[PDB]
Amino acid sequence: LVDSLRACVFDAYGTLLDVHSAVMRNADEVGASAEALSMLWRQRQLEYSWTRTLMHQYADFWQLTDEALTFALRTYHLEDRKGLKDRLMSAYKELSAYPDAAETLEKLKSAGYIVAILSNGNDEMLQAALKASKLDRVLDSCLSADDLKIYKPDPRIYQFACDRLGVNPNEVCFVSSNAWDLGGAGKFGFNTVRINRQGNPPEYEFAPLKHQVNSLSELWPLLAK
Amino acid sequence: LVDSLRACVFDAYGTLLDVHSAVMRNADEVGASAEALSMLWRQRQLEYSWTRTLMHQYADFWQLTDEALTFALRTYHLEDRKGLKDRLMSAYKELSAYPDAAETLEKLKSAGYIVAILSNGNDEMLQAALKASKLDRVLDSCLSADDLKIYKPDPRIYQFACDRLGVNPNEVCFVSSNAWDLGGAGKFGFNTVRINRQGNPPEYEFAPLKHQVNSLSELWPLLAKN
Ligand SMILES: [Cl-]
Ligand SMILES: [Cl-]
Repeated sequence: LVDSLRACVFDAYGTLLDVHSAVMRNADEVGASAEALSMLWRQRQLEYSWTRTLMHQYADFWQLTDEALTFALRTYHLEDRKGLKDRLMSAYKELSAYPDAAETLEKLKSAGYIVAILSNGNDEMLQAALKASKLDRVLDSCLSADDLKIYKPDPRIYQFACDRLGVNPNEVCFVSSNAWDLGGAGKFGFNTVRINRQGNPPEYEFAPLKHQVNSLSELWPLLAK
Repeated sequence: LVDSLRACVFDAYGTLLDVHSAVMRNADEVGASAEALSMLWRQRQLEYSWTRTLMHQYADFWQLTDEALTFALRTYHLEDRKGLKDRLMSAYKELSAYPDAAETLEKLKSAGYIVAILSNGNDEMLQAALKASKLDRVLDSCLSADDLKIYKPDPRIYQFACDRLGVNPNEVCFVSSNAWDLGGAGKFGFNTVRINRQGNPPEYEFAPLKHQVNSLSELWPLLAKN
């Protein structure tokens, strides 16, 4: 209503964790298609999450990441799909965190916010990435779409966060770099803040943002209690 | 695929209609980003259709096409987005048919099949494209997502086709170039045939295809009746 925020709920893949880094770290082994491969990998991973939910054929996020990567490597006819695939999936398992993630989650946790992740990622892949990047120690809760077998932006995933954290939608500040996820969270009723790193155009305008910043570290002035 | 089939149900955008022609015909006006622009427009159009159904914020396919193009034009920071938008939307309204589309639908209609389209596209945009390409005369029925306000691959849209056409799922041969649409249709229970023109890798393998061909013309030996 007037002084309401109790919880900062973060997206993982694209917001706290850098999805470009799995291919970036291996770009020389991939060759000059690396950027195109990386974009195709990401678009199919997300496509599969959406279409499989619509058609009621769920599989977990690691499996979709794998299928999307296989499809992308095949599309680009790469040499040594197999060794390349192993390296790229290992890099994905421990996806690099954005440089300001750890510090800004610490700062929010110290201001006394419930600090949580809400992610499409299943526990195994998510916990592996959060452990490697040290983000797991600065979280109250990490909530997985794999508990529901239903992906974002179905409202039941945002409802899961509310129910687990014991908060109402208007007591949540929902932070994401993914416009579709901000669209679903905003429609659902979270207060949404976009991390817009590259000044990408607006989308999903029927669910306006509360705020937009260009880095995680700009969340702290904004959310300082 | 044994013929106790009563209906051939076709995807429109990507299968009968060439989604690439809207930018290709205006590539000089767009400049060197034309292909990357074309790919983003298409990807976001489809993204919008999936995510809006998942979050219960339907809008029609023309609106999504417009929003996706506006987004793609801004992403590429294009000069004269206003003029380009008008040109590209007009081109989309009358997308080119693939070369074998009209003739193959006529052969199928001659063999006594119900020949129908089942499309995400709303009637206004789809009818314009169908008329411009003379595909109108080779069709029994044109079914739209806009009737139910629910996009593919949600099973209710495939069920809508069964309902309107008076057929069971297993009496349908469902034809598409879009792997997600074949996945949805196949899981629903239609007999699925992929048009894979460029030999793209397989996807959605939990819903196997009945057949794959590289051209709509190849549907003729697959479906011709005694
Ligand atoms: Cl970025
Ligand atoms: Cl093609």
